[PDB]
Amino acid sequence: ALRQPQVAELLAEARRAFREEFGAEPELAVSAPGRVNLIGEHTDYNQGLVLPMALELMTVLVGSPRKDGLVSLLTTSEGADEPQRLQFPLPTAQRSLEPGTPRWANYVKGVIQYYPAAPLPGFSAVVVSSVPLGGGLSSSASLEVATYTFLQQLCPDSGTIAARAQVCQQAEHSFAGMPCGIMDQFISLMGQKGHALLIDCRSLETSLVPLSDPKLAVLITNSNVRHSLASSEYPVRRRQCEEVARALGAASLREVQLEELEAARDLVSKEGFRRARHVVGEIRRTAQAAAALRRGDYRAFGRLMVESHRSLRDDYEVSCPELDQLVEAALAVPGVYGSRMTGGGFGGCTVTLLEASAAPHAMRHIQEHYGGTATFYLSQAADGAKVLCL
Ligand SMILES: O=C1CCCC2=C1C1(CCCCC1)N=C(Nc1nc3ccccc3o1)N2
Ligand SMILES: CS(=O)(=O)c1nccn1Cc1cscn1
Ligand SMILES: OC[C@H]1O[C@@H](O)[C@H](O)[C@@H](O)[C@H]1O
Repeated sequence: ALRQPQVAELLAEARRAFREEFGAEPELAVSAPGRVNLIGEHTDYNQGLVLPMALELMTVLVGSPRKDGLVSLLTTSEGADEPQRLQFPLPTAQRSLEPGTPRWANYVKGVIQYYPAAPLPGFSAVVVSSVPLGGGLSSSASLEVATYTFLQQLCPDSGTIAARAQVCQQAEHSFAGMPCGIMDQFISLMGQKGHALLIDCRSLETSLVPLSDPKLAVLITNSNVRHSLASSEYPVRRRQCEEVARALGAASLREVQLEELEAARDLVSKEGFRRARHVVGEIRRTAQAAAALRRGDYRAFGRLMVESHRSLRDDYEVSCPELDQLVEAALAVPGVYGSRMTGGGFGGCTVTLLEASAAPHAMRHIQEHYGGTATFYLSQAADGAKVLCL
């Protein structure tokens, strides 16, 4: 399992790079984590239920206010596209920022563009990250939330945490061209160490669910693949879900149950019906999973994870031979409660819930039974966005 750097080490890397780059020590430091979704896939934009936890993998951003209305950025992240630096002036009423190259700067630009408070000053900042870029653990959401958290120090907003997630979400939409739901940004903002986070994506109610057992661990396996469908088929699923809700007279698939869906089978397409069945079933399973998690019922939680994956594979069709093979290998290992693809699909990571003692045995077997090269993360539930004054 990859070492996973602590905050103090990333902070120190960011600090040193900043000092060398701008000639002075930075004044502020913030962090925001990536995520793994335990269960509740492709429900968040359907106003469903999700149960993610924040990872120890995080994006760290150190910086200082400037007096010239200029923004100057540097990243050291492996995988970031060239150039590693970018400067631009703050947006104004007559001229707004715009997505372009380098791509990693669009996330930062986006948050700045839709930041709700004023006056925002210019600033200098160094970005570092332990979240694998585009690997399926929401590196971008961590970048957006870290950026938002940073801007709060420069110019405190005065709204809810949901308003913040939605700003970060808007950046992902408008500047990264990924019309994501609210989950990634919300868990990045609101995670707590030792807890998973049940999010009702209709009411925006959230609930901290304990998940801290020495005999229990969460194994994240990176397939290290990412089919182009991960980007292009995502928005298609949102339209297909919308089109099914429209035909049933429902505001969203949250208002629809399997039986109501059964009765209206001749009212939607075969493919649409399969899409809606996953969602409806997944929303149910996430409520069951949350309950199972509370009373410490790990075996039931695991089984519910396996149903989630089968549903994602057969009805919503957002899996791939890589993820499937990773899941099958995982379920063959003694001590494994459950396994499923996590995140958007078509590559990325799987999440596996197992007895802590089985993690070494599960890593060897999964790797040997995998045709590509898997990467492994053994993660505990971590905190959300934080701030440290330097
Ligand atoms: O092009 C892909 C498309 C799929 C999603 C993925 C993007 C890129 C774009 C530029 C690098 C490659 C991946 N990375 C973001 N996330 C991200 N998080 C970061 C944290 C700190 C610094 C830079 C960061 O980039 N997500
Ligand atoms: C990695 S990214 O998604 O931020 C990006 N890289 C080049 C451009 N864009 C954003 C673009 C894509 S579609 C509409 N906005
Ligand atoms: O469960 C599917 C999830 O896929 C992620 O890639 C996306 O960013 C989230 O908003 C959520 O829709």
